[PDB]
This record gives sequence, structure tokens and C-alpha cells, in this order.
Amino acid sequence: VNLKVTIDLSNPMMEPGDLLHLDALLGALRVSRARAEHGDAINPRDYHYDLPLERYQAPSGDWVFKASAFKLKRQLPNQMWMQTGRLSIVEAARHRQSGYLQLRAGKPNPAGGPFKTSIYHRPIVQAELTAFCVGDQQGIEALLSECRQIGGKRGVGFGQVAGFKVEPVAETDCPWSWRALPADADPRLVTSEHARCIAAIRGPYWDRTLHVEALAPTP
Amino acid sequence: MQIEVTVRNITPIFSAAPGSNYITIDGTINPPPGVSRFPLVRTRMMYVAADVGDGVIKSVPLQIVPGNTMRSLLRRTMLKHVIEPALVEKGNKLSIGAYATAYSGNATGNPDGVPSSFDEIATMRAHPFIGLFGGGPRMLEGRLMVDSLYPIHTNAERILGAGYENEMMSGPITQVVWARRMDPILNLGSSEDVEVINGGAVAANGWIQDLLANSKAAASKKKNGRGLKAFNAHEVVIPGLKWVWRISLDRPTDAQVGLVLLALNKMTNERIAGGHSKDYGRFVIDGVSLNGEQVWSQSGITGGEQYFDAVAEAIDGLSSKEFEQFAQS
Amino acid sequence: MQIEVTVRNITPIFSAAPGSNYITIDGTINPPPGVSRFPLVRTRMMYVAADVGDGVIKSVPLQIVPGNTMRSLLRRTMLKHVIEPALVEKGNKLSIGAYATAYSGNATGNPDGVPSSFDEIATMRAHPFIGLFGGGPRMLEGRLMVDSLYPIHTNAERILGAGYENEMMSGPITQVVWARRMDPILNLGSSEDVEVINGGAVAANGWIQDLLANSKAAASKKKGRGLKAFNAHEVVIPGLKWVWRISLDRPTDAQVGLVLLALNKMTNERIAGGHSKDYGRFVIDGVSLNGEQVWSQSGITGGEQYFDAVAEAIDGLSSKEFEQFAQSAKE
Amino acid sequence: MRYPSDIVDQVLKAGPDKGLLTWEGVDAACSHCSRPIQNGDLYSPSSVGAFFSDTRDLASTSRSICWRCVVLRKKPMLYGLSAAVVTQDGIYSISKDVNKAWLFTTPPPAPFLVVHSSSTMQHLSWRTPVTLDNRRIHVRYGPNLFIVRPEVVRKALSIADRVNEGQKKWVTPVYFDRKAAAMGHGLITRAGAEMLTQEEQEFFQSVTPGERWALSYLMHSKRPEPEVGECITEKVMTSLN
DNA sequence: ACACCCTTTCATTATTAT
Ligand SMILES: [Zn+2]
Repeated sequence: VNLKVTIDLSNPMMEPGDLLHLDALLGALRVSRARAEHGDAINPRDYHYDLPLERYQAPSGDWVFKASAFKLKRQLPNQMWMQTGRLSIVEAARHRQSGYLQLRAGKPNPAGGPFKTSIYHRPIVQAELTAFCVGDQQGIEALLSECRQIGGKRGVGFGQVAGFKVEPVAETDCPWSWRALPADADPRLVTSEHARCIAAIRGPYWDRTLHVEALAPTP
Repeated sequence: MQIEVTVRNITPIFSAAPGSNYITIDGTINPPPGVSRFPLVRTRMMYVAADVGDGVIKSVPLQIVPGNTMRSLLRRTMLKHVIEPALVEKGNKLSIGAYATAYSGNATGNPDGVPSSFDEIATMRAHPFIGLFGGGPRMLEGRLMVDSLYPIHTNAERILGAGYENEMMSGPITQVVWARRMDPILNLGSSEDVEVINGGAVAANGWIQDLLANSKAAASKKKNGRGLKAFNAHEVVIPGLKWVWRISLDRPTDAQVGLVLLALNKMTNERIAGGHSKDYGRFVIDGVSLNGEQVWSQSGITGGEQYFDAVAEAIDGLSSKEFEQFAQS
Repeated sequence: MQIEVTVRNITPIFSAAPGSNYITIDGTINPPPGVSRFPLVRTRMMYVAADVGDGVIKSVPLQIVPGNTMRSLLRRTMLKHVIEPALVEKGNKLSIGAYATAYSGNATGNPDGVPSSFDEIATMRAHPFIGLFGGGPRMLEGRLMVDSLYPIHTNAERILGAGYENEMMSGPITQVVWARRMDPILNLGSSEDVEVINGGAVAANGWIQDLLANSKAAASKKKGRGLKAFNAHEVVIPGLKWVWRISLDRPTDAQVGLVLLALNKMTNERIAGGHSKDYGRFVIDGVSLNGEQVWSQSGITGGEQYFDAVAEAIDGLSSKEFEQFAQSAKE
Repeated sequence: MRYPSDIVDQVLKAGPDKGLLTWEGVDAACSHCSRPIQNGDLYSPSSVGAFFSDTRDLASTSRSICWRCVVLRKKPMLYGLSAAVVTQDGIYSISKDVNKAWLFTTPPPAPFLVVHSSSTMQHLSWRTPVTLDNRRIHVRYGPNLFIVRPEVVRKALSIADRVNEGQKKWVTPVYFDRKAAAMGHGLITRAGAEMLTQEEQEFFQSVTPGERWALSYLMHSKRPEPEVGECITEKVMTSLN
């Protein structure tokens, strides 16, 4: 059907360090749908490839989904979210005195350990997310209608999806190739933005054990 | 499952921000160099998109409490008010890993990756507290999203959506509050004032002479011991305004919703985002819409009885060994 | 522990707001430049979202005393009246850094980033005074939270909630008060008046010629600073009913007893500032201890267990905890 | 050169410590290297102490550290690579800003590996992928992974040099934070807002946050000419041995 | 005897906008 999906989001999201693929989001949504039906005790890797998406086969194995990484049209200047992880030293001292916490150590350490006060700064963008793919319009729309947030750090409320629209587009108009592609991919599909890296082309894109020599663009 | 918590800050809100911010004696924030500037620590603000007065959207400064802060506040009020009293009632104790997992989501019990079977992932995700946040060595994804505390304000209108145009504040929601640290040795005035001090007058005069020596040293330096005289500023969010707070449970059990409901019941003692010595962050809960159904009364929550009963059967069935096997193995 | 006390200031409140504020001779606040403006030190104003009209909630001024000022007032009250009398009536004594830690929170600037021990933190938050005001070089979290002093006003209606709809003020709440600062030797009129001055008429006349030269220099500058300084300061009007929200996160019995003893010794203390003008004098007409009214005119007359606990704990008060609180791990 | 742990055998040559076990059964990837520990490969049970805070960047939950990552987790190899690029010939330092100018403009053509510390010492090297192509660099900085394009870096440098021709005082278009920690990291300055075209403002917004972090070390006033860092692989080999 | 805990210990730059 060769369609393009765009997403607008009320909350800003984490700016993705690597490529936010549409097939990754659809795989996580299908995994959540399978958890809704088949209970929480499922293998997520059984259903994360059960997508309304065509599959491109490289000449030597190495199939990828026909989706693309989300391109960002920035509505806002890029800002930075400071966040901290601090275990409450006062509450831990009270629990250690009362014996609810069984800690023999008398001194905390903010440099490292359980009481490491840690600071970390993640980039923030509010934008329009455009992804080009090859898939059935009806299947994607239901998955993205079950989608509430996009991007990372969704436990702290970031990147709440205000809405989305899924619309057909011409065959030469959409590049779905802006995507983590294998090294033996078709040179028609490979543009100047695609470069060699150690990256996942599929599935769990964070799984460093699944990273391959890939031709991927830059977010 | 969606929970909307509408709160009203009784005291100012101050979620401190990083960066070197400065302010003059007048309220000019970040003055250009070549003038007397003072250290300022502002509230947590992010730029958000808003369309007020025009169809297009512009980046406006919205002063919020982060979702990480409210997430840890929900976690800590469930621990302080439901989880730890129940565990003390059964007489159960927590280890270092179970405490750093339950109270901070930290993986310091097993820093090395801990493998969890999909079945035990399901059972711990069905736990009333563990499935809400996850964390620990397993890094379980929680059932719970805790959004940022958004002020009901025209800047937040894209985040708020419809249904909040009434009681919507406008303009600046912040104020620079000035705080100084007096040197109490300078306020010593009599022998009876100073005779609680070892040495008394001689030690007091030694402090005075050390302070004047440091002042002359700083004056000659301008043309590293810091004294107790300080004068600084902190931007707060003004009291009395209204905030929304989104808590979405991703396919929960009834006991997890009951635990969040017990948190909202006992949360009136807690404080939002710190500023602890100045009593900052004290609030009252004005409304709780449970999937859009208003459930908050003045005395806690009336109704929602299946969640309260499920969390009751959870907390009489709650022991620490679930937390130990969630942390260690 | 949610202490809500209500006071009545019988004398104006001057918590001086830092700024560069001016005023005309008529009383217009911060006039446009070019007109003759006098210096004005405004009282501490907060902004507050309030209900003006019907649901037209707006950030309006409400002039208050800061919670840092009221916190230090409570600290110095329980120090000068409870902690230090019980610490002098026995042989205990503090170092100058320990006095500095007990009053200003810290013994110096430049704190140590090394934290404190868990047993240390538990014992210090179990202390009657240190757990209320946890400062030190290693920064404790003191369990006392002190609110700002809010006037019971319609502009604080969202803050106060319910139970204050009577005895609530409205409209203007402040007043500009002017001060002259007249030169003393202009009042000199006779040789009997000048006999205390070295030289008598000679030094007085010399200061007069210096004043004339300074006035000529100031006129040349318009078209070294004298003793004539006419100025203004905005105060809060007296007779107001104010509220003050002490709170304590899971206190020891002795700590809230110490707060009750400081509130019972709040008589003849000044709230913020203007010492010479007696500003800040107040009468407490209410104390509520988790909502129950525990203030008579004679004193508290309630909450007895807190008072016995703080009596037994200032009986056991010593300087060792203060000294090991003030002791820097770096120093 | 396929995994980051290949900077232990191919470069900064070292062997196993020989107190390590031999892997048995089905193969599992290392928790740190992301390298598959095959049968007959030396491995350790994961004896990470409680001060190890990099569980989020662990590749697998196998609790099995490969010997190459045991060498990678050595403290001399930790602090010795607090600012380093590891090419196929040797390790070079990127502590100086001229060294980061050489790293991010005209980089070496090897499959190198860029590690940098946002703190005193962090478990830094094993969690970051190797940069096989020159034009896409995987930088590790503190707790975050970063992606830097050298050609876009030179384009931003050409714009920044062009907008300050003929001016006595060098004014930056956009503030970038070296710690990548300020809220204004990525916020364009008012001189840059009044000077740069909207296409160039969207260009400076369109770069990756790693490129913003890199440009922070190379948008300062005393503009760094790209100069190679001194080779430190002898230094960290001596510190390791 | 091994997990838990308390101290050294070592690495290198560098300017700053709002
Ligand atoms: Zn490994």
C-alpha cells in the first residue's frame, strides 16, 4: 500500500540517540497486544515480528522490515532533561536503625553503590515524527491507536502521543530505506546518509548481541 | 487504566534546575557580565509547544515537576505508607539489594545481568508493587507511567487538551524568592549571648578578625575559605495554583490500582519536589478521575471498592521474599 | 505533625524585599523616570494564584514573611529560650563552629561532599534540635518544614482552603511609611546646646560649611554623603491575622515538644525586621496540633506528652551531639 | 575490530589472566563485550562489585564476563581510556580540544573506537560499538551513547567560521555544553538567532546530540586546528603491565 | 571461605551563552 505515517505528540520526548524505527514501535505494540490477549507470560520474540509490514530480503539472508526510522521535523528547540537517581540516605538510615533494612555498612557513598546519587542528561525534542513504510493501512492504524507514547523513557510520562495519521503516498515519493539496513543491501536503497556501523537491523534494536555490520543513517 | 490527579499546591513548588543562573538585586534573570549578579537556582521548566492566540505553536516556558520526581514520590509514599508498615507488621526485613531495588529501582544487588524467565517476569509484573516500577538487576518494565506534574496553565494547553479551560492560570507562574544566610557571630551582642561558646569573647573576636581578614583578602583578590554570610535567590512556582498529574497503568491488576489509590489516599502528608526546609511542595489533592470517573472525596477516596479489596488481599499476602527474589534471584 | 498556628501582628510587618524600588511624594509605586523619586524598601511580597471574579484565577501580590525568616525565628527562639538555658545550666559548652552550626545551619561555607554515617544520621534526626534543623557540613535533611507567614486574606483563599472564611481580610494590605533622617546639628540653636561638641561653635560651623559645599557639589552634579536621607519603606498593616504552617515528617515526641516550647516562647520576639521601629511584634491567638485547638491565652495547655518528652530530652541535652554535628570530615 | 573487546587482543595486546573458567554448553554472549563466549573461550563468572552502576548498558544477562572484557574492566584500562580513540595501530588521547578537532574533522580511516568520560572513571569501553565507517562515529560519553558525523561537523564549522568573518570578537551562533548537561545545550544564542538563516538554525537543530557535544569542544573562541593526539598505547600498556 | 565493607588511587582538559 506504500504508506507514510506521521505522529504528533503533546508531551516532548527523549531525543533518540540511535534510530527510532517504526518497525520497532510496531513490534512493541504487537508485543503489548499479545500480552493483552495471551497473558503476561509470553515470549516477546514470538510476536515482535508479527507485523503488518512487508519484509525486504538482502541477497545473503539478512531480512529487515520495510519500515523506516522516524524523521523529526522540529517544532521546538532541542533542550536537555536532567534526571537523577538518588537512594534516600535519610530513609535508609531510619530503616537501618529500625532493622527493616539489613545493611551492615554504616556509610553511604554517592560516588558508587546502592546510594550513588547519579546525574544524567538526556536530550529532548518536540517534533513531528514521519516514517515511511510498506504495510497494510488497517493493521498499522490499530497498533498505533493502541499506542499512547513514543520514544524512550515512557515510564516518566515522556513523549505522550497526541495523535497520528496514516496515509498512502506514491511509490517513488516515500523513502522507507532511511533505516538500519544490512551491509549487503541493494545500492539503490543505500543513500549518502547510510554508513557502516555496529547496529541492529531488526527486532530489539538495543540488543547488542544482535548487532551486525549494518548500513544505517544518522538520527 | 488512567488516573488523573488534580492537585493544588498549598505552598510554593521548587524543583531545582541545573545550570549557572544569575540575577541582580532587581529581578533581572541572567544579566550580562559587568554588573552585580547573584546565584539563582530556578524551578524545573521545560519549553513546550502551545497554540494560544494563534493557530501555530510556539515554544513557551512551562514550569513543571518532572515525571521522575513524581514517580519516585509515588514510589516512596507507597513504601512509607503501605509497603514498609505491612512488612514491619509481618516482621520481614529487606537486604541491600531488595532495598535499593524497591526504594530506588537500582541494580546494585546484582550489578551483573540477572536473567528472568517469562513466567517469573509475568509473576513479578503481577506483584502489587514490583510490577509498577520493575527495576533492580532484572530491569523489569513497569506497568506504571507517572507523568510530569503539569500546572493548569495556558502554556500547558497542548499537554492538557480540552476540559481544563476553566481554572487555567496565565502569565508567569514563577517568582524569585530571596534567601540569605546570616553569620550568627556577627549577631552576638552580649556576654550572656556568648558564654555558651567555648572561649566566649576571645573565640568570638577571633571569628570576627578571621572574617575581616577573609573580607580584605577577597577585596584584594577582586582587584578560598567561604564565610557564613550568603545571599542568594531561588525561583519558585507560586502557591495556590492547580496541577494535573497523569498515572497510566499498562494493563494492571486490581491490586496495583489499589496500591496507587492508597498512595493518593496517604499522599497528603508528602511533599512534591523538595525545597524541604522551606516547606515547599505541600499540596492538597482536589480531584482524582479514575478512567475519567471522579472518585476523590474530601476524606480519601470513596468507591473503587474492588481495587481497595484487591490491594487489601495483596498486603495481607505481602512478604519480603518477593522483593528478595525480585532483586537477587 | 501539621502545626497550624495563627498570630496577630499588633505592629507593622517589615520583611524587606531586596530590589531597587522608588516612590513619588504622592505614593505611586515605582514611577516613570524624570519625576522626583525617593527610595522605597517594599515588604516581602509573594505572587499567588487567587480567585478574582469567577474562575478568572490570577497571579496577584500577597505580602508575607518568608519561611526562611520564620524558620530562623523559630530556631533562634528555641535556641535562646530552650537549648542555650538548658546548655548553660549544666557544664556543656559549644565551639564557635558548633554555635555557627546550631544557628546558621553550617559552620562555614565550603562543605564536604563526603556524606555522614547512617548511625550518625539516625541519631541526629533523633535529636530534639538537630533533627529539626539539619544543617552541618554534611547536609542532613532536617525533619522540620517551616511555611511562610501568610496573611489570612482572600488572595490566599486557595492556600488556606476551609475554616478561614471568617476573619479574612480583603483589598489593600500594605502601607508606605516614610522616614526623614534629619541632620542633628541643624537642630543646634544655642551655645548651651553646643557645649558638648569639641570646639563648640567652630566645629558645628565647619560642618555647616562642609554641608553647603556638598549641597553645591550635588547641585553641580544634577545641573561623601550627608546625614539627610528622606526615604520610604512599605510595611504590612498591623492588626492582620496571619497563619503559619509548621510541619514535621514523622517527628520524635521531643522534637515537636521543642517546637511547642518555641511557640510558647514566641512572646516578645520580633518576626522579620525593623527592630528600631518595633516592627514584627505579634500575638499568637491560635495553635492547632493536627487540627485540635491547643492555644489558650495563658499558654498551650495541651499536648502534654510532647512537653514531658522535650523536658526529658533537654534534661539529657549535651554538647557532644552539637560538636560531632559541627565536625567536618574534611576539616 | 568487530566488537569493542577487540581493543584487548588486536590492539593493547594482552592475554587471559588464567584464573578464568573455560566456557561449556551452548554459547552465550558476554555481559559486557556483547561478544559470544563460544566453547573453549576463557570466561569469568561475573564478580562485579556493588559499585558497578552500568547494568543498563550490559549486553546480556548471561552473568559471564569474557576474558577480553576482564582486561577491559581493569582499572588502569578504565582510567587510561578516560579520553581515547582506539584505532587499529594504537590508542590516542582526545583530552585536548585540538585532539577532538582531529577526531571529529578528518578522522583516521581505521575501524576506531571513541571512548570519553563525563566523570573521573566509568565503565566506559565495553558498552560502545566500533565505528567501522569513518563518516558515522559511535562515541561513548559517560552514561550516554552518541553518534557524530564528521562531514556535518565540518559543515557546522564552516558556517561558524563564515558568520564570524570580519568580526574582531568571536561570537558563537549556538551554545553547546561540554558536559552536555545544561538546559541550553543546543539552545541557539541571540547573536546566532539574529545572524544565522532559518535553514541554518534548523540545520544546527538537526544535528545529533553527540554532534552538539562534540561541537562544544570545537565551537569555542580559540578555534582548534585538527592535531593528532599523542599515542598513549605504550603508556596504558605500561600501566596495565 | 567469600561476600560485605572501609580506605587509596588514578586518569586530563578547559571556556562559558541565556
Ligand atoms: Zn564480553
